[PDB]
Amino acid sequence: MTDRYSFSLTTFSPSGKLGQIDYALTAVKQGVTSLGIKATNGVVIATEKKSSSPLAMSETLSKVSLLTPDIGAVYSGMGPDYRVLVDKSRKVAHTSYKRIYGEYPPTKLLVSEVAKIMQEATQSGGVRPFGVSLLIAGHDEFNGFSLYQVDPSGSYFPWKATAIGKGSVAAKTFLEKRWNDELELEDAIHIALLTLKESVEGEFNGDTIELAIIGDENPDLLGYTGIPTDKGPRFRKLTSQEINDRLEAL
Amino acid sequence: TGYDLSNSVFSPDGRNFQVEYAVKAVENGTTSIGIKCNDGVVFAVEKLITSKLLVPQKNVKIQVVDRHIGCVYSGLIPDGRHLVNRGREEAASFKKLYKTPIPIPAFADRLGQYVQAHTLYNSVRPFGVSTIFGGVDKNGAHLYMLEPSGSYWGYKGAATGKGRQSAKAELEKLVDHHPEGLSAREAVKQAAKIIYLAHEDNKEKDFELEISWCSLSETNGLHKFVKGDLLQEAIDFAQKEIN
Amino acid sequence: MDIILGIRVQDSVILASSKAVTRGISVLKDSDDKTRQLSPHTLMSFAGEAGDTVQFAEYIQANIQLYSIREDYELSPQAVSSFVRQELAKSIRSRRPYQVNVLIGGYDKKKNKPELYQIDYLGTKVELPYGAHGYSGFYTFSLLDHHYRPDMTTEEGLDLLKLCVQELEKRMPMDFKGVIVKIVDKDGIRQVDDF
Amino acid sequence: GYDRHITIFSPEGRLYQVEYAFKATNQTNINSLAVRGKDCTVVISQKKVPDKLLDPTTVSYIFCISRTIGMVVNGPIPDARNAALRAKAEAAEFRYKYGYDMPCDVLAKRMANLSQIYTQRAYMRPLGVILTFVSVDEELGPSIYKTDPAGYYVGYKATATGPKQQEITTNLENHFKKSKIDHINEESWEKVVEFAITHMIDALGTEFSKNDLEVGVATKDKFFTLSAENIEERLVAIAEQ
Amino acid sequence: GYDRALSIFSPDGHIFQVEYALEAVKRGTCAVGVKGKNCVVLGCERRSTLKLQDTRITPSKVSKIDSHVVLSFSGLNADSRILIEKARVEAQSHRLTLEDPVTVEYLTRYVAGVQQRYTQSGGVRPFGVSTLIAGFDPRDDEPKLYQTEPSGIYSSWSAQTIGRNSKTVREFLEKNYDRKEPPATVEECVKLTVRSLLEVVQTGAKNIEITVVKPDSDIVALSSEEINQYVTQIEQEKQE
Amino acid sequence: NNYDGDTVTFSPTGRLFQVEYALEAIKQGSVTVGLRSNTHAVLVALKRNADELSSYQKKIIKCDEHMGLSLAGLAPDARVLSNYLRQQCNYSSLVFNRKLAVERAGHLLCDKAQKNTQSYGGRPYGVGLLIIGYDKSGAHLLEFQPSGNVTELYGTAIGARSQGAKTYLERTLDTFIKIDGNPDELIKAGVEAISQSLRDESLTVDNLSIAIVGKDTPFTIYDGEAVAKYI
Amino acid sequence: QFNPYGDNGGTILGIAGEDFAVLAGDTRNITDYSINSRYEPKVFDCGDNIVMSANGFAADGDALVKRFKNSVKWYHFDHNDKKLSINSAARNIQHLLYGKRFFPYYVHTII
Amino acid sequence: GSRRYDSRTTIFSPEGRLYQVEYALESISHAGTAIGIMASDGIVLAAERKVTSTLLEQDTSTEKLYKLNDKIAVAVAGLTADAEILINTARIHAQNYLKTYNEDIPVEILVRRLSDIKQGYTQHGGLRPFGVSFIYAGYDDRYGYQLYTSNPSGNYTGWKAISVGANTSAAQTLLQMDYKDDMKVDDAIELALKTLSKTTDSSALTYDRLEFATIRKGANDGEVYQKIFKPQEIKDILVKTGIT
Amino acid sequence: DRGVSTFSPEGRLFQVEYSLEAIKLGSTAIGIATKEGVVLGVEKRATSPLLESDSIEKIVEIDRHIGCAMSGLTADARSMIEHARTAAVTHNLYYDEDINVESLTQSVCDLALRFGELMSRPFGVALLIAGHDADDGYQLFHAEPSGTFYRYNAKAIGSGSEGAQAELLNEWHSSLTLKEAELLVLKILKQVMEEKLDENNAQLSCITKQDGFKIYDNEKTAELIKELKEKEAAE
Ligand SMILES: [Cl-]
Ligand SMILES: [Mg+2]
Repeated sequence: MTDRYSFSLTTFSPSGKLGQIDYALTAVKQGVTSLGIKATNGVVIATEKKSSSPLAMSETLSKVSLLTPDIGAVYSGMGPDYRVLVDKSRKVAHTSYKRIYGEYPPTKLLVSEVAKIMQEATQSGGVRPFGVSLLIAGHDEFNGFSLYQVDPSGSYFPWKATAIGKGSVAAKTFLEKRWNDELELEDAIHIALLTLKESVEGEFNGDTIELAIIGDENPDLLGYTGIPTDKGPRFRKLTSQEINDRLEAL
Repeated sequence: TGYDLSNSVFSPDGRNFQVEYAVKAVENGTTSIGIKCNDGVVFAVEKLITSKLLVPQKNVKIQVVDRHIGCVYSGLIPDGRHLVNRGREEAASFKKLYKTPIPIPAFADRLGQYVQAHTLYNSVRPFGVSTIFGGVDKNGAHLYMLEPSGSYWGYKGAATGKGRQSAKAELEKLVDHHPEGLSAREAVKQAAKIIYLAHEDNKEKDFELEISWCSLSETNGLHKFVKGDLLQEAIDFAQKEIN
Repeated sequence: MDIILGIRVQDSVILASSKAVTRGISVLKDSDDKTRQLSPHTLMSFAGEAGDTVQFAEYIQANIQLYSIREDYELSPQAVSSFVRQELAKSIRSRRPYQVNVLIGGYDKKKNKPELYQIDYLGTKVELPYGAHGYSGFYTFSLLDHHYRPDMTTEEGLDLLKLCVQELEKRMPMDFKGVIVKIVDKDGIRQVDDF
Repeated sequence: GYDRHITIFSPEGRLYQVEYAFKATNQTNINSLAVRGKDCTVVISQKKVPDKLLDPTTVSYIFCISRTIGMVVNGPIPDARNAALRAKAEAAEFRYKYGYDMPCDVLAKRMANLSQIYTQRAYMRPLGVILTFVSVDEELGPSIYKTDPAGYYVGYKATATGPKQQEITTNLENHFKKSKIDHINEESWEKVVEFAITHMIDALGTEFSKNDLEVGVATKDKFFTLSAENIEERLVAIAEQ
Repeated sequence: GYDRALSIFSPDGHIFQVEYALEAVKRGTCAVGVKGKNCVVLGCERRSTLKLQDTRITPSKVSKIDSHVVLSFSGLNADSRILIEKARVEAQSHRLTLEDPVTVEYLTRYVAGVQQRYTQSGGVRPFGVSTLIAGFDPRDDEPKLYQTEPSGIYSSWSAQTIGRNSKTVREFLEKNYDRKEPPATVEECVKLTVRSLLEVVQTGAKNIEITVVKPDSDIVALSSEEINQYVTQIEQEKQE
Repeated sequence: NNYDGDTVTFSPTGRLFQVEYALEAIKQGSVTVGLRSNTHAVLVALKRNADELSSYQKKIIKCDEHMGLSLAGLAPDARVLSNYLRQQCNYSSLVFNRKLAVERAGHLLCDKAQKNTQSYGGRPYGVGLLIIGYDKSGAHLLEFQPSGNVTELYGTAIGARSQGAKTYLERTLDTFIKIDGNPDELIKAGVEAISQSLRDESLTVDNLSIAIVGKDTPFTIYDGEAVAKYI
Repeated sequence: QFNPYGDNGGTILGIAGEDFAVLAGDTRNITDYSINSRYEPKVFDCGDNIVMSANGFAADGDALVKRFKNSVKWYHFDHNDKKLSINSAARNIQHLLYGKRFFPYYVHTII
Repeated sequence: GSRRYDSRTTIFSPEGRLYQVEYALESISHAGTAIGIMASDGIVLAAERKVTSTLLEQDTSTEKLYKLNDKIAVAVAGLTADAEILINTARIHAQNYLKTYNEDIPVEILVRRLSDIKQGYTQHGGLRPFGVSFIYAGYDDRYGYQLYTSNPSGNYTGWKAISVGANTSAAQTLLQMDYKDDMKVDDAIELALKTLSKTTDSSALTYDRLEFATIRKGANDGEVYQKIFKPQEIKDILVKTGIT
Repeated sequence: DRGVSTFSPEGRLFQVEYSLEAIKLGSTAIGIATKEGVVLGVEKRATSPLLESDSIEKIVEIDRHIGCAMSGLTADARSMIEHARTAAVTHNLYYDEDINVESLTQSVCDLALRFGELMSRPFGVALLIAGHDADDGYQLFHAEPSGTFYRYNAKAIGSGSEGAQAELLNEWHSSLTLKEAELLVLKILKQVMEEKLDENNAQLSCITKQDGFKIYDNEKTAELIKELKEKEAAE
């Protein structure tokens, strides 16, 4: 018995390719389109809620996830792989940072920790790489707003705006035309909804679209009052109603 | 292909060919049966007399677990022994913690989970035995049959080995003709007959009959071997029916 | 083990160490050298629990000699003292700690300066112009507070050291059978044979 | 082609062992169905006992995980029982550690995470089963959550699983289009069971006796399975209408 | 832990992984060892496809294991560091317990034992390295020169070479080295070593390294100009 | 063919080829015979040599004062299994002050051999054993096979050409079983039995190996001039 | 607190002649002021013409004798039924006793 | 068992080569070029970013150039994720040395240990090697300014000027042509950029596709300063040398 | 590939059988047992004339009463000798006596099969273990990597083994003197060796009760070589 697979399942081929990473990227390509846009006073991340069945309740399946009060994540590729990564990402934010410094990690460092986990699945014994690409949007005091992409290899890059998955090639081209360095948050949400309509085929409303922002602090969402320095989470998930309001003036 | 070379690998069908190959080893083995009765169970087995040099009555195949459970199996005999050794450990730890002797359904799952565990990894081989077992507990009599996959169900009658189809047919008649129930002493006699009838599928070498039983009335809920006058009485009953 | 002294002067470091090895009511030896050369320009004297002292000194010696071979380079006295301190700092929270106090006298060839480090068994390091371990300090520190000057020569340092040994021989209860004196300077380590 | 034997990626980004574990799901040739009432959650499954020598009372693919949670499995019984025993242990441990009964959706997630591990780790094979968890959750109310060999899971208004799953699915879809609501608007669980059986009869096109079905019902603070006579009483009610 | 038996027997009775490790040694730059009457000399090739090198900081081919023993090698450079480190540690460990520096035979025997262990340990490949270990035992004036190889066998040599084109330089040494009368002086021993490398090297510029070891921890490396003088002298005598 | 790479793999007909190949090593081994009466149990073993300059490979091993075996196949594997038996016999004595039953001895060997046939990495034992003993239920003879299968018998034989001796014992069954209170006559029957497996070679003084255990006889081995009586 | 040792009393005596040797011991076994047995032997034949006694704490004495008897048995198995000489037995017993140097057998042993 | 699926990453070819190391080097040869040039009064590190997108955030990005301590930096070529594992190990090793000896780590010691880690992955453990080549640029008081390189084999060597990644053959020829020993930092800056400008696979070399860094003694009196160049600072140095 | 501890269809361990092929490639080693002592002799076989032949150590002391000669992958023998020496000394520590030659051999042979997936492969070296004890007298054992050992009156291993063994068959008798046995090893070695036999490329040794295990000098062996050549020319 016991895990006898103590050797690497991802190896270099004669051409220098790492096959399993390339194949994991192919799995991400098949996945549903998700995107992220950075504004001057905020960041938006969005994706389509591909429902497996109309009997299924798509509210119970959350593609956009809170990692810390000021950091959120969305993906393209294999959903189960994403779910466990979010679990591990949330835990590592506490064990390797908050339990040491008494504060949440900045976006870039949390991203770095997630990347480390995904890199280890590329080299460790008896495991395949994660079949997902993540888009992590976040805010911290000294770096301000930021948006990062994380690939199956463990590589990560910062973006002004980008898209991943099914119709990423067309979506990136669309974002290049519309993006400028003076965009307000509301303008970035508007562009995100325009960009996402191109890749979505069926219904396009607040129930089939999942969208969250990293913006101003939300004291109403904190849950308590009395500490002036604690002003609430910058991560907010837009409601089904809030999306539909912006779809009328589209 | 190559899907059958390794254990725990799904074929494109959704099948584990290694487990199906272990079933072939079971089908190759000698016949063994189990009969559920009014207040207990009866087990019987075919022992092929390879040679005159085999000591009669001294190569016992039916095994006891705890004091109230009987186990018999067909196929790779050593694999069966390994499973019973585990069963005895499982039954011991149950009694250690919970005081009461292990119930039969509880015991059945302990073997089932252990056998099923040997279909999860390529570093282990599936069991080459189908195990018929059971006994008497607080809720009454129970008979079970467990297969290489880890699959088991409760049974009114059970059979496995080279003469399983002959034995199954004979068992199905008993279920139909006795809806109200079969008695313990009757089931011993029937068990003998069914082994003798199932021996027609293995008739080159002559054989030795071995029977055991648990019964709330006859054996006081404990597992015992059928020997002496009661054994010879069952043999004579079986001899009369073949002719 | 008992008396180990150290004096840093202008151009050298001088280490004096007692020769007696006593157990019970018997002086077993009167010519014991309580020191090891860690590197060509670094000397460590030691004193403390029996067995522990030599075992620790030789362990450190081996590690510094290993470093010297690996890098083909001599570690600075500051670097050696920091390594030694860390080893003692680990030791104190072990199952059985090394009960050894040490003085590290060295000549830094890059700075062209003598250096004297005093480290106790807890891992308490201090750089000093003069140092001592055990009961010796209760006499020698005040004596050196008075007579020591920073710009002294090696010969002046040896006379200053003779003044310490004379005071210890006068007021110490135990017979420590004199001292072995060694000088550490730019030219390396040498022993004074007639003291 | 050893990329089809263990759980690593193929050139087209697929896990063939996971896909073949899905095909093992239908090996038993049984169809299951789950629907929600106002106060309850009902799950039904076909019961096929081919061998006459089998003790029909021991033939079951519905499991009582905890007092509140029930689980029906589509797939081979060894893997089904493997999943059941683990879920039971996980539910018990949760209660001990966190001081309250494990919710249906949380257990579903936990089992799904375990199923995900087998798709990523090489030495462990996926289980060839689809687990449908049902309860009346104290926060979320009537709940149906379903897990598969890929590690996927989601909540359901209603659901079906098995060879003829698609026929049952569309049958239920058309009803909820008509009723305009997320559940069976019914007071008693008895009539929700009657609904479940009726719509399975229409979708599959077969009639059922008392021994052809197996029923599990979740109410507030308990999940329980129905006996043959409880189902027979239920079949009589449908017939007389 | 990774357990795989990588070094195993083949039908013909060969351990291919050990034999393929010897091929890596054959690829490596040439190294030569010649022992005289009162000295040993270690010569080493350095390939000249690498210009813009920094020779101050680049790892030297001959490594000191202790003050009285040296180790040169041929084969994988990264592998050699591991053997050298282990040997250096054992040298200090021997001084610590025996209160005496290692003999050259003992140090060789240790290094050879490490190389052997990697030929029948699970999860590891053999060292792609052969070594020439030279020096003088403590309080002894008899020169010592030993060779090791990936298999783990070791032996003493009057003179020996390893690495690429080593069979050519071994041919040279076999006729030019007299057992009855070895190189009487340091100059004679260095010259014979340089001569033997000049059969293979290319140019005698920054391609040849020479290290001379004498009794009582007297080891020194020759500079470019010092080596170039031997090269200039040999070529003028050759034109005859 | 494709299903004989390791012991963890079943063939399509339900066979374990590595176990069968281990069984083949026994057939290559030198012949050894076992037989018993009601009072005594005897092992007779034909020893084998490399050449005339070599010694004859010792086939019989003592396990306790009341038990021992003869081997056929890989001798180092017999040493491992006999050592295990010595420990189990010894455990029974120290802990329970009880001589280990010959039947339990077999059960323990079966279970030890089985574990090697179900796990990756390991291999089956490559040896067959004939265990004799005298315990609280009289004389016993066991036949161990490395598949795990252990069998209690009146008489048997294993090794090369063992079928000759096995046929003879099958004929002689009624005679030798009643040789009670007579060691020499039971050995004679064993020596005559092993002779049916001989081809070209005959039983010499340093070739034959006999062992006996019984009612008032500890397990003792006879070699050299001590077996000259029975030639 | 639990005291793992006890004193079972008695006394033993060994004398050697030219072609013989005796090892004697009384048969009384005691604890405190009570008699446990009037006949409990503590001088044993260990095989190979070696007699042994371990007097003091009887539990430790019986354990030691038991282990030495077992040592003699395995000496025969591992060394072709060779006779264990008295000098070899003595050395073997030293290693048995010293193996428990930091939790001793409370016995004075004679062979 | 699992033997069937083992790639055997740590074995020799019949020719005496390590398959996985050779294939890792093939991987590195497609990575963005990185150049190191050592002058008498400092060191230059230049590196080309891998095909940049216009929406990539350039100022808050780190792909090629990393800081190991105050005195030592590295230029990366290969898998970034692999490099970051090794960098964090190197950063820790440097702090262990400082904690032990109260002295900043000598450059070669840090390089050797990192190279010894890479060596381990080629000899034992059955894992794939790190698909990374480093250029180490650093200073210590023993050897002064030093340039090293290490590769997946775990072999390291010292250099006056060196390139890693793509087009090293062409890049090394150009460096070998124009480099000389009495060179200054400002001259080395110009050489590094001119070399990349010619060897680049892009149409034209711009500020947004470059990372740049210097290690000078250009601080105040006998102390070393690390300068990781900002986007605007790269833009200015590119105009100043007359490339754009 | 395939498992290390795999059986062939004929019932043999592949790796053990392949290690036996490696031993056939090794240099010749011969042992002869007499009532006056046991003689051990080996072919040194230097790969080049520059190699100092006296550093070739193919005959080895285990204890004062036990010697050992080797053939095959001789590097593999180092850990086997180390184990044997420790086993011999450890037994003397536990029992205050010399250890039986057979018991020593058995202890060495227990290492042999401790390989698999313990060490990664079998030993590629065969050993001739010669010694004396009070019980069974002068003894010679052949220890293989199979874990098997046979006692022999005389035995040859290595490349010229089958030719030398046939020669030992005819020449050995139970009344051989030590001097006769010394010459017989030299005679048979000279026959099977490639290069011409002399004191530098061949080595003799013996073990006697009185003097224990002794490796002969090159001066002593040279005289026995000269004595051998004269005796063959004398008829
Ligand atoms: Cl989880
Ligand atoms: Mg202090």
